[PDB]
Amino acid sequence: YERRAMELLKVSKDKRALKFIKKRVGTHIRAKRKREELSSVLAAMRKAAAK
Amino acid sequence: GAYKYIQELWRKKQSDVMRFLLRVRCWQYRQLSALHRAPRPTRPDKARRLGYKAKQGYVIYRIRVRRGGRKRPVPKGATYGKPVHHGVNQLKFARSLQSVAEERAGRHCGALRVLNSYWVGEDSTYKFFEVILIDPFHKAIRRNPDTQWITKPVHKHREMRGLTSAGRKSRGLGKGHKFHHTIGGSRRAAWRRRNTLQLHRYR
Amino acid sequence: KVPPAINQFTQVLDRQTATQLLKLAHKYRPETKQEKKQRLLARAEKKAAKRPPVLRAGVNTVTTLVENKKAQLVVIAHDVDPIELVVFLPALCRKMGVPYCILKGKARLGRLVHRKTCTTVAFTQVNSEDKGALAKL
Amino acid sequence: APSRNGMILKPHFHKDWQRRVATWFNQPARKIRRRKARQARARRIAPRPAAGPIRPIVRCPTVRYHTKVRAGRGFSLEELRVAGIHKKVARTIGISVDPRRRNKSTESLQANVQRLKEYRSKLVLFPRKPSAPKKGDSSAEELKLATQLTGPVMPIRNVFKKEKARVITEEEKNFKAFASLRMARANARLFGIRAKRAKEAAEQDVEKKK
RNA sequence: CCCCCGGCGCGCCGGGCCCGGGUCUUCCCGGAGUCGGGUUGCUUGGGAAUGCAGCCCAAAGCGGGUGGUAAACUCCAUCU
RNA sequence: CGCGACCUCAGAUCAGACGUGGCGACCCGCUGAAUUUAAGCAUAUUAGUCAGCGGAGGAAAAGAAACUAACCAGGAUUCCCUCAGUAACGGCGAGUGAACAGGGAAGAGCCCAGCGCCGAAUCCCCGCCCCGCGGCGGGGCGCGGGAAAUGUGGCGUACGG
Repeated sequence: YERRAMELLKVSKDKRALKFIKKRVGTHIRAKRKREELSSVLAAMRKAAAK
Repeated sequence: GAYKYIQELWRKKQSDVMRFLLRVRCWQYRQLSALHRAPRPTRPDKARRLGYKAKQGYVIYRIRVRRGGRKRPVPKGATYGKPVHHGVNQLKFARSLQSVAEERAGRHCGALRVLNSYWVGEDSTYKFFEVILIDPFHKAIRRNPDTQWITKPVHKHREMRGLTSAGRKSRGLGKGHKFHHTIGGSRRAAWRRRNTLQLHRYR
Repeated sequence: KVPPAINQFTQVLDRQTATQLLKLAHKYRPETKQEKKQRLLARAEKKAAKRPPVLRAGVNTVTTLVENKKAQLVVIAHDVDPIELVVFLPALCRKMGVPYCILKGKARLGRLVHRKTCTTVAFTQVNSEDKGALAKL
Repeated sequence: APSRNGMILKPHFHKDWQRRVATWFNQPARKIRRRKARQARARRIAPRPAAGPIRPIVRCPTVRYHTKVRAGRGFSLEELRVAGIHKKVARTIGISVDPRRRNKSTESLQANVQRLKEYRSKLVLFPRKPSAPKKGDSSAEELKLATQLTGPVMPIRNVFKKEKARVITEEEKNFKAFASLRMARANARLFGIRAKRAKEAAEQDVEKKK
């Protein structure tokens, strides 16, 4: 479900991605907490792709 | 050591390394018998956290427990009563399947004494656990002062009174406002003390 | 499709270099119950009138000193029943820059010590003559 | 069917209460056994007090009793850490400890360490071995003055301060106590909406200029 | 008056026994198909679900649980 | 193909141990009704109650907070008094129905895994010595056998270490 979520991150459908994880992991605070972590590793993938 | 490295791995059940290795043992146990002995713990980090000490006298049994819920044993429904008690199909059991797993091993292996069990694999039709038994009459267990509490006769058949971690979960006892209906010793004890009349001497 | 973090355990070291490394490891074997007994009678007799570098068996000994970067070579067994006990360690020494080799069979690896099985053996330090013997390995 | 007038009774006697009637004929017999065991516990640790270890001064919650003082369960560590006595030593000489307690105030903390200093003054310590007086022991002449203390040792008393007669000031005559209450009852209740209405003033100011 | 029985210390020996507190510097520290969410059934005084379980989803770490009206944000308190 | 480990898994009238079963007044885990009441009755009540099932002990269970509170805060459990027939539940009908605070009786706290540190520094059994031996125990001697590195013993548990 996380690899399905990063596709929503690269198309940046964040309002739908949060709803996607909330129906997966549970309450809003957990779905919030995981969400910024997953764009932080995409940016950690985006920092290596350039150089 | 390396146990903490194993600890955070087993919390990654959805990962491909675990999704593979879980389905191997789940396939492997499903070809075995319903009740048999394993030589060594397949899940060692969860063993020692529950009290498993690798020495002579610690024997573990890996069993399979049928998935699902419980249905009421009555012919064609046969609940000659009110519409409240006609419910026969969607009923659920009180004790957890992990506590039923410690029963079937403890009852059959009545020579040993149950300590703890843990999850090792799941299927749509079965539910596998590895219970950690203990031998009450080996001197390696008898002579260590930390584990001679097992041999006392009140620790016979902890799986029949529910004194295990799986056993303490299903009784619903604990501290707080949420467990008011079991203040005292038991859910039977709370109800008993709440429904007697204290006929004093001078009233 | 075996996942590659455990597929890496059929990708094992060859025949002839396993001979030399165990020959290199047939020189740092641990003190037995006798070689401890013949150690303690030697230190107790000097009571009336420093240790050489030895190996480390078991993952609980190894994974500590790799984090302290004290190891110079790691020997691995490939056929543990809970493969999860080893799976992290090749991907760990890569991040720790510690050279690791995998060996087929834990029993022949279990006879470096006088026990049945050994999952992991470490080379933390060596003798003075045994320096070019590992630097080529 | 009720009579002309009465009350409405809901007597919870619809179960089978007859089977679960616990009568109290043990009470004169229970007090016999209890005091006998209370005397056996007395003579078993005879020089130590029958009341057991000391209980600290404790305030009680739930504002109906928040002006009262109880007997505590045990002295907190921050009550004993500044006392100069380690927690695994105070159990040997009759000081009850429980580590879960806090001291958010200071006046209770200082009053209890006052109670331990005077308890340490009263404490007649035997030697470990009869032939040698150790450094922290009591002297020999105090051993004859060592007997059993009945009753709770250093009993907690909810005493109060006397207030001398004083002349009333002029501000106190102009002091409107009840009018201060309803003004303060407004201030505590309408604190949120006054915090909110203070925020939109700024945005309706900045768009006027910008 | 006579046995039995333990208790209590007192002396002999085989013994294992080197352990504490305070200042400062610097490292370490926690339990997972479980918490939790969904839904169904039972139970509870527990009432937009107290407790128990079955099934699906499935954790996090200045996090988590609780703070008796659902939810969002904001502070706290409070345990682990 | 011979051999040697190991890994699994059998089989013994193998060496030595251990479990069944009875009582069940009191205790613990499940299961679990209906007569009864509501002037009928189906929710409810009866009631987590009898009948059934398991396993105990001379006590059991529970128990050292993922606690109560909202204070100037208390501080494991169990038991009595009070809270109180109260908050609350309920064809809001019938009925049902706790907890905190306070006063008592009692009073008691601690071990692991993990974390690392100790050269596995630990343990069973057989051979032997002494000493007691109707609780087969201690001490020492055995390149005696074995367990254990897929982790024993020591240090150490949230009050910090």
